[PDB]
Amino acid sequence: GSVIKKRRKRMAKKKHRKLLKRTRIQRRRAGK
Amino acid sequence: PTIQQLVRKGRTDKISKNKTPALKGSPQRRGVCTRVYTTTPKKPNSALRKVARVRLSSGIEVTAYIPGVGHNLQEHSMVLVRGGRVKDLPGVRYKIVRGSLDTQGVKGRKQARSRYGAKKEK
Amino acid sequence: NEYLERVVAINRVAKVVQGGRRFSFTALVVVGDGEGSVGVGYGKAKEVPAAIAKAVEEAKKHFFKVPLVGRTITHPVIGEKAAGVVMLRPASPGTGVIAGGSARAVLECAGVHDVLAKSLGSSNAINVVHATVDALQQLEEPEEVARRRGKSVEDIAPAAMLRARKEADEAAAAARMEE
Amino acid sequence: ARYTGPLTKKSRRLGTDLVGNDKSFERRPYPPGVHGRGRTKDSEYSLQLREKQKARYAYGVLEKQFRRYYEEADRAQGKTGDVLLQILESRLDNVVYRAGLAATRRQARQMVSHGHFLVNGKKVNIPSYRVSTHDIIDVREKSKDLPPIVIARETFETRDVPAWLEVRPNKGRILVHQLPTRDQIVIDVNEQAIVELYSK
Amino acid sequence: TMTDPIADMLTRLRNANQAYHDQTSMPHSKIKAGIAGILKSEGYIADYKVNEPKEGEVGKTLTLTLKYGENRERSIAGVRRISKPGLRVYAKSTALPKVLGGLGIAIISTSQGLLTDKQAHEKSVGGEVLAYVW
RNA sequence: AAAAUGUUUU
RNA sequence: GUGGGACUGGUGAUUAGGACUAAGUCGUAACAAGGUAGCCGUACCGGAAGGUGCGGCUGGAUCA
RNA sequence: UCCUGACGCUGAGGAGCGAAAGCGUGGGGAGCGAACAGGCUUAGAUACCCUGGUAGUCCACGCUGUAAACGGUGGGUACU
RNA sequence: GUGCGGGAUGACGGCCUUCGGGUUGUAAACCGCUUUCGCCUGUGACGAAGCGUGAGUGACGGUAAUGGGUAAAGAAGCACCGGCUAACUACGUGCCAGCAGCCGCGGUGAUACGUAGGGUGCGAGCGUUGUCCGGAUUUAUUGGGCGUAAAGGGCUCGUAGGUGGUUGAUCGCGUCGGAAGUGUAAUCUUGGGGCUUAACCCUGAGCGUGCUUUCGAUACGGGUUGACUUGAGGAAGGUAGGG
RNA sequence: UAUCAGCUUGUUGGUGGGGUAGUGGCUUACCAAGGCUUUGACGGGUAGCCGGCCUGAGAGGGUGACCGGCCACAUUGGGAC
Ligand SMILES: [Mg+2]
Ligand SMILES: [Mg+2]
Ligand SMILES: [Mg+2]
Ligand SMILES: [Mg+2]
Ligand SMILES: [Mg+2]
Ligand SMILES: [Mg+2]
Ligand SMILES: [Mg+2]
Ligand SMILES: [Mg+2]
Ligand SMILES: [Mg+2]
Ligand SMILES: [Mg+2]
Ligand SMILES: [Mg+2]
Ligand SMILES: [Mg+2]
Ligand SMILES: [Mg+2]
Ligand SMILES: [Mg+2]
Ligand SMILES: [Mg+2]
Ligand SMILES: [Mg+2]
Ligand SMILES: [Mg+2]
Ligand SMILES: [Mg+2]
Ligand SMILES: [Mg+2]
Ligand SMILES: [Mg+2]
Ligand SMILES: [Mg+2]
Ligand SMILES: [Mg+2]
Ligand SMILES: [Mg+2]
Ligand SMILES: [Mg+2]
Ligand SMILES: [Mg+2]
Ligand SMILES: [Mg+2]
Ligand SMILES: [Mg+2]
Ligand SMILES: [Mg+2]
Ligand SMILES: [Mg+2]
Ligand SMILES: [Mg+2]
Ligand SMILES: [Mg+2]
Ligand SMILES: [Mg+2]
Ligand SMILES: [Mg+2]
Ligand SMILES: [Mg+2]
Ligand SMILES: [Mg+2]
Ligand SMILES: [Mg+2]
Repeated sequence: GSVIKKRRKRMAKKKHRKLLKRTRIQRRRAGK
Repeated sequence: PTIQQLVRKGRTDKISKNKTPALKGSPQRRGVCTRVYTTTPKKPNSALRKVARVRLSSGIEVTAYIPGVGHNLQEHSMVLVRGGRVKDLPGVRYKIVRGSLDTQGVKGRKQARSRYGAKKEK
Repeated sequence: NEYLERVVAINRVAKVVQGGRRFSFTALVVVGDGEGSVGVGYGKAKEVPAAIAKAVEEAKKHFFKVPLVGRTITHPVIGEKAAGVVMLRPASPGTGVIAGGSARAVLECAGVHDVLAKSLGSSNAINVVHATVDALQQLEEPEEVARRRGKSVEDIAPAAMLRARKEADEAAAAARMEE
Repeated sequence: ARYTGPLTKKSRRLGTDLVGNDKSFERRPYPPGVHGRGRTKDSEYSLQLREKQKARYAYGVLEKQFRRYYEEADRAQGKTGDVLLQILESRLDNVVYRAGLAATRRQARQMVSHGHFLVNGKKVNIPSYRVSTHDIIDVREKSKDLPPIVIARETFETRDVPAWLEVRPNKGRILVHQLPTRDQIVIDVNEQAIVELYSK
Repeated sequence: TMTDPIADMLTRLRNANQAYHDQTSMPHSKIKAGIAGILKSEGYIADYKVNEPKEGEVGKTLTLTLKYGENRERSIAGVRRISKPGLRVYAKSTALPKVLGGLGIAIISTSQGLLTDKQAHEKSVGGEVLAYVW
């Protein structure tokens, strides 16, 4: 493994988790 | 996989991506030129590639390249659109058939005339 | 001339140095007699002719006999060196060498005139050549099969194959005398 | 549907004498055109294609019909190249040429298509008529005195008739003893190369 | 656990032949003894013998002694199992397999006992294609 | 002991 | 005809991230011990890369 | 030595177990220590380093069910 | 089918050039021939062993076929020429105009753009587009893999399922071998025959990869049934450990 | 196609009657509580099926024009004569 693959997946996951943290309230008001 | 695994769940092929959905199973489709303009190609190339947003008769609107040195078609010009990709142009998957409907053959062609709709000259 | 050869592939390899890159040329040659002895040579040089000559002279000392049952392979084989798998099957006379470029060159130098060869696995010319080579080396001539099994050719091997071998030997006689 | 252009150009390109001798083929070692004297690479396709084109322009057969001949030979039992050459030789114009009633295969095609010949009693004007064994080709009685016919009657003694034909020159009658074998067709192409070509 | 004792016999023979062992041994079964017998009759092994148990005192032991020619040359070019327990292979009298272009022998269990392809074809009888020893 | 960066030629 | 559901297409102010393009701005997080070894799960924090805690990994190493 | 006499193997779905962090109720809280506050360094330092320091780390009962949960190598068997 | 043979003086003209020439090119000119198709004109069917009491009766149809006449004439285009891929140069253009299926080409010496000469592949076609299969073993039954390339479930228990050590007997479901029936014709493979050849057409056979019925075989798989202990589990004794 | 897991109440079976060329929940009355389904019922999507056709070394993959066989339909829905 070149660790680059893990870094790419790491950034994608971290960005999605940040999106979930910033949109936590709206999802529980109407949605998942 | 084991033979029992293949029996329980067999092989499945790939999806076989389609390339020209707007044609909808037709070799070429008629359309109207909703916009005629020029686009800068992607790098490493550089030019002013002539393209047109066309409303094809399938109801789909796509960008079509206009091949050959010379161009007459303009707004609301009826064209025939065939398949064909322009590699250094993202989002262009169709070309305009020269010499058919409103678009006309390239003026000074003497070689590969049929591909540009140029009638033979005496 | 005396020994028939094909240049399978040439490649421009380079070595990076402080000043820049030191390019070099590699040559695959297949040299055979056309009657059963064949070999392959790899050549390194700064120039194409030098690499080719080095490969040819290196191949001369790697000639191995191939058993031909009358201008065709004795029996089907599957060879593989590294990742280059090559399948060979005998074919009826007049079929020709239905083979890919490198394997076809190897077979044509070996003298096989009716063969069906397929290239499975990697398509690298060197590895495909080695796979064709050991596929041919896996060939097992009917007399030595009989010696292996402690029996006779008439007891082990197909009558059609033996017969075709006799008629091939007879055309051989023909050519010889005619000369 | 027939090559009418120069044949020496094709012979020079293919590197071999397609027909005749003692001619403009003194410029043989190089193909026609401005770029003729340059050194050539000659791939395997190049080689194969050259053999196929040599056969085609020798026998005056275009690509579709030559391909049809190829599948017929491939289906037939025996050596595919042998059967293909046998078919091409069994063509009627080639039969007239080999019997020697024509100076060249083009002249044979001319007379055959013009109908100066009878096949075992029936008039045939098809150059591709495949002559069968024990057949009797006859010159049309009206056209027994053609100028090309009398030239052939003057010259046939020098010409060599293959073993599978018997010719009554002055009578204009070509008896087909048997359908020819590879040893009887003159070796001037690589039918094996053609067979390999039609497999890629 | 053991699933295909015939495949175990074949792999024991292959491994011993590859390692140049003179003899190989295994628990005995009737079909194993038959295959060993036809291997000997076809000349792929020097001999075979069924031994009454005297070490484990439990069951018969089938022992194959192999043959290597001049300059230590393998008499077996390979052996392969065809009719696997997971997927069984049956061949008709017309569709009998050919091994190594006919040089090798397919071992076929027919209704008339174990018979090499050549034999079966002569008797026009098919069966279960056990092995492809060549 | 901390001590950043290096557009678009043809 | 009346009524209440099921499924589904288009569209939607506004909003979210993705891809590509200036040869834009802001830092330098990773690749060498990348200058605080990196990464995995999780947690919180921060313009942004990221920072830190807890446990784990070597796809790190020092010194043997 | 004894007993049973193929009772074996694997196992979709399913079920259980499953580091640490996290969550709920209650307890506990020395040390450590996200967050946080301050001091330094710096062009800036929402960091490294320093002084403090809350959850947590601990206990009871649940929940969560994820890890580079790695030998990055599924289980069983025979042979070399 | 658009011609065939001969024809060097290797003519002019294009194009290229090292200004020597080379090339188009036996190509042309020129000479001698032939008349398929087309055009003109004559003869002129089979299909009807039909039908009709007879007389009479062919839509196709003056059709096919065929005699005569004309003139070498009325009859060649399309794509491509950087590599894969058969076939190269000059001029124009100057990351512009444009090309491209991929690699890529064009920034002043472009065999890749445009034109021209030359060439190559095909030819009454030649290209482009669309779609399918192939190449692709790139879903691998034939015929692939999972330490690091994409791929071992976090681990175990266990249900259905898949799978089964040695051996006696028996059944004959799988399996194997005959027989009968069926698998229309056409297609397809192949042997003969007819259209001037071919395509096409007729005819004999094969194929129709199965199924049903029936008669056999019992090596293997399985069912039924009985043994054996070596796999597996248990008893008794011994025993290690941050389970 | 499981990002459709439950479906069915003349439904499953029984007895008597009716009906029909004819067997039959085809229909009817009464009795019983069945029937189908993770080996995928029910639902969604698409589609006339085949002899064949194309491709392929084969195994397969794609397809269902002409021709030939079966089915379905004839402005849409229903109905009988
Ligand atoms: Mg491999
Ligand atoms: Mg909107
Ligand atoms: Mg950094
Ligand atoms: Mg760092
Ligand atoms: Mg912080
Ligand atoms: Mg007992
Ligand atoms: Mg679970
Ligand atoms: Mg915890
Ligand atoms: Mg707590
Ligand atoms: Mg608390
Ligand atoms: Mg601190
Ligand atoms: Mg662990
Ligand atoms: Mg994993
Ligand atoms: Mg497991
Ligand atoms: Mg294992
Ligand atoms: Mg070339
Ligand atoms: Mg230029
Ligand atoms: Mg495939
Ligand atoms: Mg494809
Ligand atoms: Mg693979
Ligand atoms: Mg594995
Ligand atoms: Mg991986
Ligand atoms: Mg694991
Ligand atoms: Mg899980
Ligand atoms: Mg079980
Ligand atoms: Mg068993
Ligand atoms: Mg028994
Ligand atoms: Mg027929
Ligand atoms: Mg005939
Ligand atoms: Mg039939
Ligand atoms: Mg049993
Ligand atoms: Mg105990
Ligand atoms: Mg009733
Ligand atoms: Mg429909
Ligand atoms: Mg279908
Ligand atoms: Mg029909």
